[PDB]
Amino acid sequence: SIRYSELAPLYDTTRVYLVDNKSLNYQNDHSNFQTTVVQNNDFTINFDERSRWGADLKTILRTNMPNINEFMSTNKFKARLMVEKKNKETGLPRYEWFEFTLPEGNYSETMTIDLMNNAIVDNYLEVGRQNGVLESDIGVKFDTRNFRLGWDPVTKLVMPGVYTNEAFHPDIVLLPGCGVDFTQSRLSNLLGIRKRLPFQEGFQIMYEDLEGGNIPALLDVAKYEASIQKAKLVIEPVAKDSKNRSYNLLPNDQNNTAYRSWFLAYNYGDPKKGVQSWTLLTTADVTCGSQQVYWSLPDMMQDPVTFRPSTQVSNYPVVGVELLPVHAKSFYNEQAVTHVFNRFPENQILVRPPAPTITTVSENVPALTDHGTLPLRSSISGVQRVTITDARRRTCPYVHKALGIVAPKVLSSR
Amino acid sequence: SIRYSELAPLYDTTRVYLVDNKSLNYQNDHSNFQTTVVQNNDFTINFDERSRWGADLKTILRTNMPNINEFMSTNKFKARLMVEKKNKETGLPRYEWFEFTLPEGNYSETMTIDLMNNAIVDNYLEVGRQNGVLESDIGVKFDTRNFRLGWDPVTKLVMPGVYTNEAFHPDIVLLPGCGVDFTQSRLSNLLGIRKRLPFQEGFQIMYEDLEGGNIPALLDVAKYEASIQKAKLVIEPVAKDSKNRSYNLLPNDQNNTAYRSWFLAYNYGDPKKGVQSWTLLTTADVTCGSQQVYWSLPDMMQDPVTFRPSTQVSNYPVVGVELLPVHAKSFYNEQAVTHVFNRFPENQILVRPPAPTITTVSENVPALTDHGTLPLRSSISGVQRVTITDARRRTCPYVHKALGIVAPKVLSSR
Amino acid sequence: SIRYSELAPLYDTTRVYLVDNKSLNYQNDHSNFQTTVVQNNDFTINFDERSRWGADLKTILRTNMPNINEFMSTNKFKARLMVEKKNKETGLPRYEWFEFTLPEGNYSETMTIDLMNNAIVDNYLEVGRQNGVLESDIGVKFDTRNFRLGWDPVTKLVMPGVYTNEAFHPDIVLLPGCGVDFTQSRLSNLLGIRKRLPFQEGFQIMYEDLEGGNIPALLDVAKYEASIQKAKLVIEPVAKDSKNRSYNLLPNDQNNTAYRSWFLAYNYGDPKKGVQSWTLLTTADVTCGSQQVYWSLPDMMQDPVTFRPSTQVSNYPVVGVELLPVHAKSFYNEQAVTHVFNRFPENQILVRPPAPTITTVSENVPALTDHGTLPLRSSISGVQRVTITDARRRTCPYVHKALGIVAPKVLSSR
Amino acid sequence: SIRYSELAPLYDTTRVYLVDNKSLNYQNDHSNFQTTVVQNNDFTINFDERSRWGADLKTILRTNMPNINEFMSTNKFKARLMVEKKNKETGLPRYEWFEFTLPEGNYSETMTIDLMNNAIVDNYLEVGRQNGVLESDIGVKFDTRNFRLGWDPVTKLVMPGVYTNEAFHPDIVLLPGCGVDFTQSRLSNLLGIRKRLPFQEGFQIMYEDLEGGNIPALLDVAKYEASIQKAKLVIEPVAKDSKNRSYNLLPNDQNNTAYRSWFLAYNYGDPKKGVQSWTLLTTADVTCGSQQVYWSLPDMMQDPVTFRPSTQVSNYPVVGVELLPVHAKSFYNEQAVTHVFNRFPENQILVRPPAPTITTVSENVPALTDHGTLPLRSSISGVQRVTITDARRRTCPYVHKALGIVAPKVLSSR
Repeated sequence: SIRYSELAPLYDTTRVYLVDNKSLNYQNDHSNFQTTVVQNNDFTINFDERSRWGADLKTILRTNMPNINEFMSTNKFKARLMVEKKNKETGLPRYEWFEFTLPEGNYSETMTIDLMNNAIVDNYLEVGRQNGVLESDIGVKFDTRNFRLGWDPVTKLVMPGVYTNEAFHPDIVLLPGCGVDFTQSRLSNLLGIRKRLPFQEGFQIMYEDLEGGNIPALLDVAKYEASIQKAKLVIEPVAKDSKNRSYNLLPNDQNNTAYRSWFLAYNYGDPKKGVQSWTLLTTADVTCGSQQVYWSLPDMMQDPVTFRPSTQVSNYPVVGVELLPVHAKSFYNEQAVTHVFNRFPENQILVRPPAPTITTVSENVPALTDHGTLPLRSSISGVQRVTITDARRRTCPYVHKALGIVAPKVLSSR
Repeated sequence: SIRYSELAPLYDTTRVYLVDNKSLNYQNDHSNFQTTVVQNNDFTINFDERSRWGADLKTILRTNMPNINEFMSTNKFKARLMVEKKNKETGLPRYEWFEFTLPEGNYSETMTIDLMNNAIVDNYLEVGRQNGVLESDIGVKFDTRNFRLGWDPVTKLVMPGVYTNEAFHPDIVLLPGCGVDFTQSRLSNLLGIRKRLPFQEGFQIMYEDLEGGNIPALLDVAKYEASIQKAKLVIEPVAKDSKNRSYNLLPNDQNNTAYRSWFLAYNYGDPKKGVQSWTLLTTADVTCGSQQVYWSLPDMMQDPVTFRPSTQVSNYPVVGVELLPVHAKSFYNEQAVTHVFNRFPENQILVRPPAPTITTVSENVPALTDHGTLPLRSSISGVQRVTITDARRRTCPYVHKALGIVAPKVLSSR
Repeated sequence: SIRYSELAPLYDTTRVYLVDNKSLNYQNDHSNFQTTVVQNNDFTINFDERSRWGADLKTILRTNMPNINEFMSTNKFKARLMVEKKNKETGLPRYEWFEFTLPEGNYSETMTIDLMNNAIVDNYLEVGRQNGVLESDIGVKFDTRNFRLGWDPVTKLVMPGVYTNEAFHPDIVLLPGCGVDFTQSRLSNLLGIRKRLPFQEGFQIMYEDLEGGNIPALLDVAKYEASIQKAKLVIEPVAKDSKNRSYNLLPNDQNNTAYRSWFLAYNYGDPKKGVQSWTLLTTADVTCGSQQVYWSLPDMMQDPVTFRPSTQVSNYPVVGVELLPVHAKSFYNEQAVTHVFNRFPENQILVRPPAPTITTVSENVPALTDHGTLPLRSSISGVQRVTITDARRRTCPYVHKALGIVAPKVLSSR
Repeated sequence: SIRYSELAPLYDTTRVYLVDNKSLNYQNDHSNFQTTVVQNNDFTINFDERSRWGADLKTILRTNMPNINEFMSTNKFKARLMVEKKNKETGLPRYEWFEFTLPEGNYSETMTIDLMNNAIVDNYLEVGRQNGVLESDIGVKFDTRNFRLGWDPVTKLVMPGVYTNEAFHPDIVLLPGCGVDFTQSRLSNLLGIRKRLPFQEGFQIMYEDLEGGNIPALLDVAKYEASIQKAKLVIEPVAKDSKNRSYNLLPNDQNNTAYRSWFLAYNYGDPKKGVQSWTLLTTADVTCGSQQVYWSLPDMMQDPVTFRPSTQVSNYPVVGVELLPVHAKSFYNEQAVTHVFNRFPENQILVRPPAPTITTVSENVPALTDHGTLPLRSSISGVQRVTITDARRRTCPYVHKALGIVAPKVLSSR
């Protein structure tokens, strides 16, 4: 016999609506959307004892969050880079870890990468180009091709003049003494390079693992298709393409070059030896992979089997664990059919990484989820406080609206 | 009366969250995502006896897996090919089974095939072109046309100069003494050529079944539409197209040729005789068909009706069997409206197989599935171990995040 | 108290997984995917009596089937056609029913039709063009326009020189003494011409019902827009368009022609008189309409209210009736923005029927369906046999994988 | 204890399948798909008394219906129009309500409208152009622009020479003494002009409400951008555009014109005065809005709380009320990136209304719905009769296949 004191007991199963939009006077500041809402939406619901009152907990979780958000570390990625070329002491270049940041905004796939190899170009124009770096030693440069296709193993070059533009998977492209870090960050699932043994902190794809990859050097089709004029062969690889930038082709064998990619080194490399055995190749998951969204009602809902009845932004008794309602769509890219991302328009390695045929992008579907019956505090107060917390128990500042219908009902006696 | 010892019994139905993200200190290495997670997320849940405690088991299965992955054999396909042309002993070409591998990466349809007939071109440039193969005898070459359309049965040729570019279904195109194998592999459902009596190991579409197919030879429209000049007919089929490569037109009847396709031989052939009666023609299913994902909680959940309470990466008591959450989308291809895949740009048979109008591609939908009530170990330990295993009982190394809410509740007494 | 004999009774609700992938040794041949799978997946489950054991039956039905498949009659359609022109006896053309077949393959909309009026062109080039048919009397020719738009009822012609290319609904286009049959077939729902009183076998849209339709004859805009030169009107309809083919314009009124379409005759015709009153106009449903997929477990599941406990590929006790998991998608066609289908490029009636703006195509969604509780044989054997049968009780040879979790539980006593 | 008489009682919950495809011998004619199907699919199910047998009623409702169908009045719309110009008696034009009809066929958005202002062009060429109407007085003409944008309120014209082509919402465009009617019809939701107080029969948007709207007259940019030649202003509006048709610009103020649209008059007009206060502006809903589909089993299912146990095509005891399974999709139109709809290619008002960026179109999803438990006749006969009726209790002649699994089970005793 649920009661409300002096409003006629409406016994047996009822409902109560932890609404949100309304009473927006005493929960300003203390807000975001870990709100403290009210019931009795007129202008202490003592449940009937002698019955362990349970409650169904439907909800609505219309979230709102870009795929690149400095809340959950996603717009940062520590990347090494050649800072100084031929310093005075020790005639040898110098490397210093830089920590990059790219703008926020719910970005599609082929733009996030196309933004990555623009960030690690600014910290080349900023602190680097003024010293000695000669624009061919940019270092790390995210790309998304498979450089070794037209590679006939009679000459070991790449015959069709230029690398192929059909983008397969994204991948890193390094240089002697570089590399990236993705721990203390998470712009890896977006790249889709997540690591076997995915725990064990540390993820540093630096050019001591990638070797064995080594993208091949392009063949000078301005000689191959020009020497046959003299015949009707000079399979000389290219180093100085227009706007002369040496591809850093290693000198002991000029049929190869540096820029030892991460792909190829996970394909044309060596299993249980090369970059295999701790690097997978999952899909270009843009929606940050995923995160839980630990729902929480410190009152009304009793507690899970073993939670600390505490008071803090964290340590709330979690009740219900949806997903972060972000469904990654996928649209058939059309651009496949002068700029600022494609800075170098001749360097066949540094050119803009062509867009993958299936451009993915995050979304926001209002997950009208559900949670099974679960016990009630048997004495709901006139004021409750919903709260939406991620993994690391911070209150999610991107939820746009939550509800939380609650249908009480009996479960047992006494 | 569920208890936790000295934390006040919260009797009747509760919930317990086999989370994953967190305690990432004693399950490194022993990880992937057949993790060993913990409850009591503060910083031995003895269930109440006298009641066979059951439990609902919702879950979340945000997977992450490309459609071409050497985990489940999918990037390999044993294919025969003409290795040596006119060897010294026995003046007759030689055939030797090769075993191919194509790069990983969540590939769309018209690129996987467009990659197949690039792999079996490398092992022509590698070990083959140096000996005697004259580029017209590539052997197997995956395609996706229906060569016999403009085939007016008064001359039995193919009138409109060239084969038609409207891609219907993918299909194989062979040569006297070739063929493919797809057992010990699975790049067949992707081709959509799965075999009647789909068990019974062995699937070898070699050119002793395809005959009766035999794509027709193109008519020399440079004579038909040139002899009428002399008239206002010479229906002479073509053998030497620009960059002279003989279509291997069989000599006893020059109105036909070799390259006996697999299509046509499942259409313009013979029922209960030709390639019919053990080859279907299912849709170009790219998502590897499908696989189960045997969920498993060796503790908490008792066991199925008859499982071995064992200890091993395999033999776990399976509980719940979702699908591999890979929903194959389908986008209206646009390319229908110099390269490296289209190596030969004149050979009307070897040209790049035009893309099907509906390009399909795999995806990854987070399957928030469900499983009915099922008994509990009646004494959950403080540490559980979720685990996600495929068919062949290996732990799936591509799952990206799993959860597994568990709502206990009574089922009976004693 | 469910038992398994000498493996400790795991009393109360359990589960049992009629898996499929595995034991692939004694169900080869006897396969397709009406398999005979096993439980006890270690390497006679006597349920507890005194309780009418019921069972939930979830399942997974990852099918795999093109929209044009000679299994369910869909790639055939008996079509009449003018075989002989002016035979010796009785100076009058002769008509003989032909039975056509088009290739298989999961075909989109505007290609199936574009294949239809290619089949009934081969059996014009094959047996027909050699006799007397003069290419303007092809007979039936599937199309998808609405020929009577620019038809100003002051002259009753079609002013804008040519018929309009905006494709509305598909429709048939006949000729004096032709017609089609679609019984003993089903390529009608794909055309979307299904018949009122859809039972009552027989569906023959022959040119004795279509009359009253009669597409209008085009106006010679090479005279209308040329006589005003002589003025600044000769509304003479056209008969001989380039490559002279008479539109078969009937001689008593030259402001009309033959080719009496099926559309127009279901629009600009006569209700309760013309083709109305037994022909609808449903959507261009490509997914063969739909079919049931009678699930069946001859053991485990008792039987429906009144089934014959028989033994045969048919007569299985059906349990659960999903749909054929084929969801017809719909993509905005792009081609709207020399060939072989568009054989005649001048004949304004015989030209390639322009593609509808919304191209539909079949798909294959893995229908993770459900079925309510239903009784159990109370003595499951160690070996069961799932089986998937269509309407006409044949075992579907296109299912690619089935599962069938079964969660037993009590329903009553005794 | 459910029985079947002499086939062994299969007591407790069973199932029974009101299938459809099969017994197609005694339900021809009496068909459509309000069929009369049979159970006992071998070749009087007395349920057990002493228990008010209830039954779950799942179903399948694979419908099939175009968005323009003369079944539910949707292809008609009474529209007034200027029939006679300057008749003999009373030198003043004459108006007479016409009743239009457009062809059927599941039509997309920007074609239905593009068909509307083609119907009300035929009944201008038919009965109208022969008398006196001078093609500039077509009257009603459906459009989808917002004519007043480049309307700088210093001259009150429309500066950018021509109206803007970015289509916003569809809208009507009238003329002194015209208007439309949409009662006794329903091609309004498709236009998206549904009326506040949506009951109260009558919906006549005639040019006595639209005034205050009055689209503005275009500025002669052949003078404005030509008088500055004489200067380096003559803001003279245009009346005679090429192929001279006066825009019916009202003479007292030549900075305006007639063709008083419906948009603008619901925007740049007057709230609680103009077309506001009884006209909304809902989305361009193409799927006829929606309709119920009153399921009905005159036997098996008892009756609702208060239905007439009658016998008629109507008055069936309704059981279950799904939706008409028509899900309106939405595709990004591409045409935004000589004809017959765009008859007048110069008249800036009469030109083809540019297509909205989001082209919507109906579909047909097989709604595998559900209905809660509901009582059974406790004596099912061997022959039942499913039936699918719309609002006005006619049997829907567009359903393509229905099923209707029925799972009986107890609800109470006696």
